[PDB]
Amino acid sequence: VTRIERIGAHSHIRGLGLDDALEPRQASQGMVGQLAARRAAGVVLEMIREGKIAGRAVLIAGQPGTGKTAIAMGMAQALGPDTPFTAIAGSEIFSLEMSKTEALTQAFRRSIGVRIKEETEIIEGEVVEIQIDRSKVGKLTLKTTEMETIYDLGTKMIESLTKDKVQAGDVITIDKATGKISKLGRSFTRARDYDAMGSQTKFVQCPDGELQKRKEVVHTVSLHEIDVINSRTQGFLALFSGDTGEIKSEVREQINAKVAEWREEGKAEIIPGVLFIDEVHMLDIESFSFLNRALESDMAPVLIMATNRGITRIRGTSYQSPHGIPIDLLDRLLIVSTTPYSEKDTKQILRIRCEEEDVEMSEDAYTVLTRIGLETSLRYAIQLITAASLVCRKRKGTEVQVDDIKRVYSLFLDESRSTQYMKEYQDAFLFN
Amino acid sequence: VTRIERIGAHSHIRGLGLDDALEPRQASQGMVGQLAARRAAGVVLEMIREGKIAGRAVLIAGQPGTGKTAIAMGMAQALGPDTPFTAIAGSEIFSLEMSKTEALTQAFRRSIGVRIKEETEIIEGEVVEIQIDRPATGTGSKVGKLTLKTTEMETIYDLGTKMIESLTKDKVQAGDVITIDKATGKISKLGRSFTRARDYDAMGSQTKFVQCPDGELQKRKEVVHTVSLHEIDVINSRTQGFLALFSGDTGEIKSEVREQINAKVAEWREEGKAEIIPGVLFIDEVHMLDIESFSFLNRALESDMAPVLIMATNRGITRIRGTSYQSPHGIPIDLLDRLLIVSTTPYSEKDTKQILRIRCEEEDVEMSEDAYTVLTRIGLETSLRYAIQLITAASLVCRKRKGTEVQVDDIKRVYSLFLDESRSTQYMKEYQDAFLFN
Amino acid sequence: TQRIASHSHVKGLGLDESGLAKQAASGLVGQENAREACGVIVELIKSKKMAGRAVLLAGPPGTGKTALALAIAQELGSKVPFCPMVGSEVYSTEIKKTEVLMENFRRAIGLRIKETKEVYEGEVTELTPCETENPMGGYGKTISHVIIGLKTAKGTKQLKLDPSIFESLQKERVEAGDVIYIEANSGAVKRQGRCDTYATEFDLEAEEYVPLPKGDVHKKKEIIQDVTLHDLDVANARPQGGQDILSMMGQLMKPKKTEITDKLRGEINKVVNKYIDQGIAELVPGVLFVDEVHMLDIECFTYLHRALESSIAPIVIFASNRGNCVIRGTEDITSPHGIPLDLLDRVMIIRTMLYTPQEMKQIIKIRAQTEGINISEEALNHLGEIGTKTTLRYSVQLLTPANLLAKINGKDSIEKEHVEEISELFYDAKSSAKILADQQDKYMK
Amino acid sequence: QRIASHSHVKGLGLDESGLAKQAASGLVGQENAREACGVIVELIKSKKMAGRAVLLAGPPGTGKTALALAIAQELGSKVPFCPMVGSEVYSTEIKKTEVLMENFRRAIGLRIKETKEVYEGEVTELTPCEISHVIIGLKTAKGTKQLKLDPSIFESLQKERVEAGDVIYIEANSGAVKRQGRCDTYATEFDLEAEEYVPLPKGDVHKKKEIIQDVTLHDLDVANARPQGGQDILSMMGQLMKPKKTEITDKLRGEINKVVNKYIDQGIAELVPGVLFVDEVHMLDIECFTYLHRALESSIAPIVIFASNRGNCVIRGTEDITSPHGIPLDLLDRVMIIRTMLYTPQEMKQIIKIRAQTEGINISEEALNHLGEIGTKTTLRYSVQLLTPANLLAKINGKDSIEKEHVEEISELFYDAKSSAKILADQQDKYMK
Amino acid sequence: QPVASPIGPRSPGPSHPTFWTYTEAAHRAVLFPQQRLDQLSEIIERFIFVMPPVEAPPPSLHACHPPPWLAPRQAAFQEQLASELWPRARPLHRIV
Amino acid sequence: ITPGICFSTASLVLRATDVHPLQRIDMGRFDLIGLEGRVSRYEADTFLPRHRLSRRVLLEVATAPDPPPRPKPVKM
Ligand SMILES: Nc1ncnc2c1ncn2[C@@H]1O[C@H](COP(=O)(O)OP(=O)(O)O)[C@@H](O)[C@H]1O
Ligand SMILES: Nc1ncnc2c1ncn2[C@@H]1O[C@H](COP(=O)(O)OP(=O)(O)O)[C@@H](O)[C@H]1O
Ligand SMILES: Nc1ncnc2c1ncn2[C@@H]1O[C@H](COP(=O)(O)OP(=O)(O)O)[C@@H](O)[C@H]1O
Ligand SMILES: Nc1ncnc2c1ncn2[C@@H]1O[C@H](COP(=O)(O)OP(=O)(O)O)[C@@H](O)[C@H]1O
Ligand SMILES: [Mg+2]
Ligand SMILES: [Mg+2]
Repeated sequence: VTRIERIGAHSHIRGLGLDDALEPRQASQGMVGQLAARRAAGVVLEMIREGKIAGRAVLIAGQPGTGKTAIAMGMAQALGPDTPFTAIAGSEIFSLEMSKTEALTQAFRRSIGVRIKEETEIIEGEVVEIQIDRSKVGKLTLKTTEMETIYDLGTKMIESLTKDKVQAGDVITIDKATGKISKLGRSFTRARDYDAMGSQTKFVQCPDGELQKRKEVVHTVSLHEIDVINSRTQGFLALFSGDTGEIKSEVREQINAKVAEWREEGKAEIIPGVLFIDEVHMLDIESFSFLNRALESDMAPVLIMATNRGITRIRGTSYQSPHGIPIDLLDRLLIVSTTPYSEKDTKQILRIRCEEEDVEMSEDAYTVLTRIGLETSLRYAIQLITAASLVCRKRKGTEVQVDDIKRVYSLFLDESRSTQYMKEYQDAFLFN
Repeated sequence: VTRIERIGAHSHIRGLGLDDALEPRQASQGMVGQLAARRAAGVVLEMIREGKIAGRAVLIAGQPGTGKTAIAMGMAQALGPDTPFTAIAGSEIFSLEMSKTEALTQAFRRSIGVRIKEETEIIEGEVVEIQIDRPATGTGSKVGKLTLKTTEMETIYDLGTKMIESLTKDKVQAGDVITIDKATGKISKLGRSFTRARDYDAMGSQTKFVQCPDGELQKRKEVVHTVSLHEIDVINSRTQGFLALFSGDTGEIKSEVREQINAKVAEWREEGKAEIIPGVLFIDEVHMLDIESFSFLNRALESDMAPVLIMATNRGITRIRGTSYQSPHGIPIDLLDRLLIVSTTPYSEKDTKQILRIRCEEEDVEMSEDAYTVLTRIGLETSLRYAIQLITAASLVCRKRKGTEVQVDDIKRVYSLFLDESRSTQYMKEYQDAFLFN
Repeated sequence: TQRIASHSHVKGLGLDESGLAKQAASGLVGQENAREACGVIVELIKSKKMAGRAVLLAGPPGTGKTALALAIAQELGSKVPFCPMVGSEVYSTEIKKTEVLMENFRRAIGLRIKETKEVYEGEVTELTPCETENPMGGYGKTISHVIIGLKTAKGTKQLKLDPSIFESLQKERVEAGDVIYIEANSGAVKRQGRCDTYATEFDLEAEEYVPLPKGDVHKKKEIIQDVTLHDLDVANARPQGGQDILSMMGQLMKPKKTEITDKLRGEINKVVNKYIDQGIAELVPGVLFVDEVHMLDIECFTYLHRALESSIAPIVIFASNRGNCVIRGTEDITSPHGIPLDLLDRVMIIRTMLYTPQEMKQIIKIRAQTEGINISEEALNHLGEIGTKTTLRYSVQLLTPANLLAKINGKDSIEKEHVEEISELFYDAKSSAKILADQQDKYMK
Repeated sequence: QRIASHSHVKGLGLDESGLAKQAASGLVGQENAREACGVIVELIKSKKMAGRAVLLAGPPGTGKTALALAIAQELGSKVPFCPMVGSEVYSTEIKKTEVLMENFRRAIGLRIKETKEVYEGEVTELTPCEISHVIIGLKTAKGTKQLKLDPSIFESLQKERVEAGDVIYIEANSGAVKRQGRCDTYATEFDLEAEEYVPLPKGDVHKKKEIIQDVTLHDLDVANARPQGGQDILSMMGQLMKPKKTEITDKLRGEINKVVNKYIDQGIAELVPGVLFVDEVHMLDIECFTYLHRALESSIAPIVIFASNRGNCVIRGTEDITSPHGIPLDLLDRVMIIRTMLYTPQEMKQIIKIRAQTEGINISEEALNHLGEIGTKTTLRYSVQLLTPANLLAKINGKDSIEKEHVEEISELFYDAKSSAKILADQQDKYMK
Repeated sequence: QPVASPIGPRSPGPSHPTFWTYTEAAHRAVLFPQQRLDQLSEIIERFIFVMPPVEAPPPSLHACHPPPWLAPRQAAFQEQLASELWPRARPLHRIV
Repeated sequence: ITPGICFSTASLVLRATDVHPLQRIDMGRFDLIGLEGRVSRYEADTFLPRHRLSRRVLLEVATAPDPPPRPKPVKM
């Protein structure tokens, strides 16, 4: 069937295609060429995996179509799902709700994962009888498939039981430390054959084993999530809505100290990750200035960046800088350069894309498509792959031939041909 | 111990240092020189104290470091805490919560104080015996009796239910010196005339006692309540205004509320209920205001509730912010016609030396005459503020080497360690390529 | 803390007892004049008698300005507040720039409060009134004390208290065998549950049964709490804990920074002065570090004039690596450090110079020691040669990739070949700029 | 009473034929302008035309605001006069057109008859009736009455802590319960009760009073857009959670127009069209002017008086479009321009004398001539503003009148705009920027 | 709940470290809204006088045949909100 | 004091958004934000995967006779 994840521009990339020595293979895990860049990405990935050094910045620079986003996706895939990888675009930090520095702080704190581990003693059973004598004192009877006992209740326990409307046949768990009661379900009996059921009620089997149990919960949350939780009374709702606002710096410092305390106590572990900003040239000078000193924190993740700009103008200024990034930040980062692909590399990438899309092509078709990709662009050839597949299927064919590629080349224009046709009719178009 | 207020830039200025005829002394109350400007400031201060003319504007203009802010602080200290003095910067009116005109209006109305004077009956005495009888069970009428004592009186009071409840809430015991306001029934404890019984435990260390009040028990005292126009506007704008008095977040106050408040205050002034205490608003660096703010000032100075406005700017013929027009002092000529301009002349050598002497006296720094000469030469060459900073720097350097008097060597050392604008600019020119932009 | 950051090796200023700067000490190398000036500034901060004084650290990028500020912070210690801040932080969607600056100013002024908290813990063993043989009024019984017996792990004491405590005891529903605590400074009884020795395994209460208190019945300790003026200001502007409708609204509504008024700040200042006079609290004025001051606009600088002229302001440290740049918010106005000359007249300028190759080698060795990396002499010399060109940051940033490459190769030290391979793999700013210039047609914009 | 810049302006100084006396009602010149303003005052009193705009144009110091305030004084305190500055449309809460519309409705007033029903007396019985109503007994010096009141009134009485023996005031229209005090008859029972006593009301328990309420259309719009009259929980919630201004819709204004027309038809309301005054109109931008086009073309709009001192100046919001008064020609086609002229030295001396009289200052003839000469150069405003400092100097020296020496000393102490400009030009290298 | 405040959370007793971390002096330097109201009682009594010129109940929506469930739902919501919130609004009675 | 505004509209307008239950799907199967504060990780991960009902158990319980009455407590 068709799941929500479908064939995209980088669905064929499963990793960086490196060996144990970080030497890149010619074609492995969906990556072709870019040997030096892939080796550098592997070095950065080992640095990330070690996790010892904080606030390391890497810039993936190169011409458009040279595999910068491909290399970033390869790094993200090679890194386990355990380690956080926040991928944002440069435009996403311009928010009407929070400042640019607040957006960058939230992105940074989303990239550090905190794995929590809480062990709690609980009582778990099905409710048999609740007797309350006169809201002062009472008794509660709980049972399992192998056990049954009666409990003496106090004032607060009685109040909690009455507030939750706990009755007979309900399957409940009680936290010994805090006394909070959550209802798992209710037992099914011949008399509970309801014709309509409420939106929250569900029938579950009576628990087995022993009435007293230990509950171990292990989950991974980010620092930003803990900040949002502790920002306000019901801050966890902002973890869904996103109406976080600007979190106070004092709260963040308190949460950092508490997380360090948990790490010392053995109740939490830190997993520093990666923040990938694609097309960083859209960041303004204020964002770069904030990044300069944000990377200097002890709770700063690895910042991987990617731009395809030459010596251009920094946004928010009138100055020209080698990547659109002020040279002060560029001195804080290592630059990984991607080289343009050759004919062989382009053909191998086209083969991988065709295999990913399940398209059969003849060798002459591959030669023509590689020539087109070199002449126009690699992405144009990738699109022509699917266009030619559609045309071939329309004429009840099974293998894409040169005729299909020529047909889709005539039907769909690249940038150069479209620009030429526009120049032929320049006066027709508006606001030249 | 160090208080929250420490030695600042203008900590030595205790007033303008003028005589009865508003003739400036050469060096008095911290002020040195600026004789003409200080005389003008004294005339303006007399105008403020008279409090009869609304919406007068004065502009203190001069070169940097000529004592404009010093003159403003001297005026503020000479006014005293009774007369309001709202000092803000020009940049502060640009706010995301309110409009520029609303911010300027609030700044003006923070500089006008409304004072209400009323006489109330007050009971002040030493509690001898307090007895409160309450029903054992159920709702009932508590009956009580209180005995209060002064040096010349002792009366036994029959207490009502609400006074019983107030005394119970305040936990009034024997020996407590309490104040009772008859109208509102408020009770304020101000001390204990003697200690509690020693045999009791978990009582804590007893503090010092207070002597029993003298005179009659029920006296008549004058109660003064003073709020500004801004406070009235804020607490009348909405129910949550009293919290907005501390949190800000007033938004934009409706003009209807302000008109009602102006009418009510005029009625009170006619009916002798309240007196208006007009004050001063000091906007430092007024050149940061834009054309709209200046245009609002033009007509806002024409109200009868406007205070005296004092501005400071060190700009020449400069473009007005928000426009492309060059104007003197960065201020439009329409506003420049509504204000008197007070110029500050630069300081001579002796004035600089006297300023340095006053600063050293303020900072408890002892300096030699040769060191004073060298420091005055540095101040003339570089700037006055640089010399003032080098004062403290040399004090610290001298204290480091276990000395008692600041010598020429310490001043040279701090001159080497810390740079002025000129030498920093020279060294930056020497390494121009190393610095980032231009 | 366990992770190694860029300034993890700076443990303070390497100053002799006479203030002269040692060539290499406390993690700092070179910058002797700047270190001496920073030591003078540290003494100024410790003197606690100056307010609003400003120091500008001016120099080329990568010359130790942030390192010097952090060394100042280390020298002061954790007692002295140190509020770092970048210039970009003043641009907020909730409050105006002047409000952000004022809030950071109040964050830098700290207050240390010392108080003695005396409490009486124990399990109530006895509750006996002390009647008087002569009842006042003739009828009934009158009581002059209430004897409460308190039992702890290592003792038992009896406290003759005021009779008025009977009402608090009844309100708290205190009975025999319950654990209570009485505060001397207030004379109030609070019931912190019942003793656990009277609880059975069949009970289900959670917060009702508490362990018998350890230690002595009479516990007194000195509590030192460090707060800042901004903490009090914010806690008073948006109070938390009330039961009125306004507190409920505050809990419901999204939190938002507000423009705290001068009235609240004056009230806080008065309360702090009263506390200081009483002897409860001691003022601890700290430092506000504003890095990248050039990112402030003209409005922020103008407000900074009044901010620094105040008598409550902390000691502010600026830092700028700009030359004759254009001030933000102005049209074609150039100033020597990106700062208007009016604010430069109010600061003391400390110049940071570039590092000689020997100092660069020393810094590389120190950084390698901090990161737990063993580097050979030849590799160190090659990396210093790489640092002579490019920059120092590039050289200190090649250390960990080279260590990883050596570990993969199976070596416990960095050799020259590893550094050469890392240099081949990663480009610096100058090499990348040269590549971009050589292919300016193929890139975008 | 404090003396402001226009405290001497009491009227337009016109005769019965509409011609302008030279010096009358605190006005010295501008005879043509004063006659035009008299015509405008008669137009406002006619209450026939709607949305007629007038522009007062001239250099600064030529009494445009003085003429506007003289028009206001001629109209009287009954006719609304809303003064607004052009810079006030740039609010952070509502759009500029909303501000303009609100001031337009603020300029139209309404005199409406209202009847207030009052229950006032000492409480003798407070019996709940289980939502629980209340049966209350009130006594005065004229009689006694028992009333059954809504549960909201009972809640208000409980909030006021009203108990048997308290003197209370109840307004039946608004349901507003105010407890005034414990009855004076019980002031002798105790010696310390912590109560404020009040005598027994001497009228009837139930009273009906007819009063005239002065409101504007904007007040009705605000009351119906941010309601607070229900005294329910929702009104409090809306007030606390949404305190900012809102963009009132045209539908609400149409409903308010219908309601006010119904009130006027019933004969219990009278409409007072009133005047809106915008002082620094050049501070409006092109969007505001475009909106003002349609607003003035409306048949509901009031009479609007505009002022401007700009010459051929670029309209705000445009790049380089320059118009004669800072006002686009389309709006200038919809206004009647009143031109103010510069004052002769004689008129300046007359104005200085009038201002001196207003401020209670005695000035000699020689001093008056010297100050008029000072005003011939510089400006009239500067010459007028030197009166109080010179008076203070004379008072310090023990003189009850201003002599020429005091004026000279003050002029030496305080510079004018032209002198400061000369100083800045001579020392351009020493001042900042 | 009171994260990063001079006011400490409600410590159960001296056995908890939070009991010996916070001071009563810091607590007395923070004023709750009720304390602020008690501090400004005279100011509220003397200076709160501004009344709106017009007072109206909120606009009402009328339809000939409305959904018979809307009005009871709105009534129940208003009743519950009033029963939960009116006791908390009593301190503002004099201001109102 | 003014009477409120009586805004009259068509009765059909108030039912514009209303959709009959037989014409709309259950959106509670995608309700993630409603589960917060009510459902725990224990319930989702450990309990429900182990103690989910089956059709066989449900049918067996429904078809089986009523359980015997619970014995009265005995002090033993
Ligand atoms: N080395 C590579 N291996 C496989 N696919 C690649 C490689 N380089 C580029 N591509 C493909 O080329 C397309 C464009 O490259 P991408 O990295 O996404 O953008 P750019 O490099 O222009 O920023 C992508 O769909 C990607 O799958
Ligand atoms: N005439 C003076 N008398 C005493 N102190 C002065 C005088 N002029 C300047 N100062 C001091 O010199 C310092 C800088 O002067 P300042 O008033 O800030 O200059 P500006 O007028 O440019 O604001 C201030 O601390 C001020 O106290
Ligand atoms: N004199 C020095 N001694 C030791 N370490 C230094 C010195 N100068 C710089 N560093 C280190 O080298 C890096 C360069 O950054 P830094 O010079 O602080 O940037 P900036 O010049 O913008 O302050 C920092 O991580 C700093 O810790
Ligand atoms: N004809 C006049 N008669 C008396 N006083 C005048 C006259 N014209 C102007 N004034 C006074 O001179 C001052 C300047 O008037 P104003 O109306 O503010 O000028 P403009 O509106 O042209 O800027 C005002 O205080 C006003 O009272
Ligand atoms: Mg890309
Ligand atoms: Mg100044």
